[PDB]
Amino acid sequence: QVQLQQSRAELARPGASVKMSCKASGYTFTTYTMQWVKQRPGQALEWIGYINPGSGYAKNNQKFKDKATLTADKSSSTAYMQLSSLTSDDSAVYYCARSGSFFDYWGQGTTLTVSSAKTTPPSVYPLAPSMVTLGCLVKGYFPEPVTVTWNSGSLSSGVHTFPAVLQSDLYTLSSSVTVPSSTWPSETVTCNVAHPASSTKVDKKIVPRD
Amino acid sequence: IEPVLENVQPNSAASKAGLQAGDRIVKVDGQPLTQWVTFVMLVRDNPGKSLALEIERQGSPLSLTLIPESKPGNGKAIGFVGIEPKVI
Amino acid sequence: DIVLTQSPAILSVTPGDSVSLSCRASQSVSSNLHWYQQRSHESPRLLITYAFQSISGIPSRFSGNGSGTDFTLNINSVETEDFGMYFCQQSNSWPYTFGGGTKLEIKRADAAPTVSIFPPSSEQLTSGGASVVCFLNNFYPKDINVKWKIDGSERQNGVLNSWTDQDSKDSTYSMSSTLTLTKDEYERHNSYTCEATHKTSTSPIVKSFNRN
Repeated sequence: QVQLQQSRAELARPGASVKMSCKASGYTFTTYTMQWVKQRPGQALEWIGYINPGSGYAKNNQKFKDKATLTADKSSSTAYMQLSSLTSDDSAVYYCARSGSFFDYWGQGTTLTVSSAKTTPPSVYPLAPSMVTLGCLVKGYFPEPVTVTWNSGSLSSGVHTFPAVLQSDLYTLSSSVTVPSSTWPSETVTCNVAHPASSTKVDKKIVPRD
Repeated sequence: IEPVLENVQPNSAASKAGLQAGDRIVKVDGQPLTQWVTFVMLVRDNPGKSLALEIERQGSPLSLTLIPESKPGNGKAIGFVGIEPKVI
Repeated sequence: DIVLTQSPAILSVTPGDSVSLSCRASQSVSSNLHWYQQRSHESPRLLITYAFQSISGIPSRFSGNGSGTDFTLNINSVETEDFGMYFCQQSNSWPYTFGGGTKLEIKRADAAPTVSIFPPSSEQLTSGGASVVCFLNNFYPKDINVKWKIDGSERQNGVLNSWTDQDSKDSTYSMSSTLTLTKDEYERHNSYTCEATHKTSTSPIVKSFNRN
């Protein structure tokens, strides 16, 4: 009944500005205080600030003194948060929350990525050497995400697709599959790498080294 | 009378509304609060009505919604929020 | 600036025991401290408001106590939908502050990693790079160390590590370590070694390869 529709994911160039929204649904928007919180991937929450719709009073943290700018619109029932002078440290998930003391109703999460890299297709490299393990190295792609499957999804078990690490302002990702020593090299083991941001779909068959 | 609170009863109306000790009521339903008796009578008479409160916690404004608990009363259903007034 | 200190950061519990998460402060926040549960890849969820007052939605096994500068969140019978991050947020003064975070993971019999090593491919060598890969699949706990040796000498530059979330099946972790070099510096040494030190063994699990 009470929902907080946040803006979709955002990519921003370093030094630019962004302005995300948080449409509230299911209550008197002018009587409850809106709250904005930051969270970098893997770290703790960080209170950005709060705003009172109807009065327009916005109070930010001392760190977000001028980085964050909080606005509210009663008719559209939407609270906006603007980030100016963007750097690499602004890449994080931003949440909006209801009430002014404890945060009862939370939103979905607006993920902000601040980078200058252009859309780059991925490079797929095969990884060849009981039970055997094979790999698939996806290096130098932008932006996220990349879906990695094995044998068109048939190899569903024993697959560890590791998270993406940033290298040279691009993304690198490894994926391992473990099959019995009889189902290779006497069988077909293929990693299907799909990067829809560049409309690229690579199918790399793993063969033993020469 | 100084419109400041001393304590909030747990699991009461002012607890779920976000009111805390030391908070200062400033506005009720838009209009300012010049007489504490007006806020007292609004909490008393209305038994389950959403009251918009602009308080000043630590000197900074905050907007909350208070819904008084319909405490049983002989004359009529009375409103109890669980607020303890400032000690005089 | 009230600094909430949430200790410890990670606690491993068998799915069925009790959990008492701590959250010490720095100034008197009285009872103005609330607890939030964040499941992996989700948004926070309000559990307990004002130290001990329960919310209308959380199960009966979630409670808590404390006052002033010491708080404790208690979970009775831990179900599978209770693991993840837990944060404490104070609302006493300005600015509002959250806790450092406490991670609730599932406990598992100490498993050893399945270490595999892979040399660079000809595709990458065509463009001028060379990435050596080391996979460490299925081990417990997540605490593990890995080191790269080039001809016996440890190297620190070019290493990129990536950890997986705790698996939903065997409840173990996995790590990927990529040593990225140029083709030139890769074509100047023969032995490449990935050695992993873990709690399961007093001696490291070593996987090496020679270029020829």
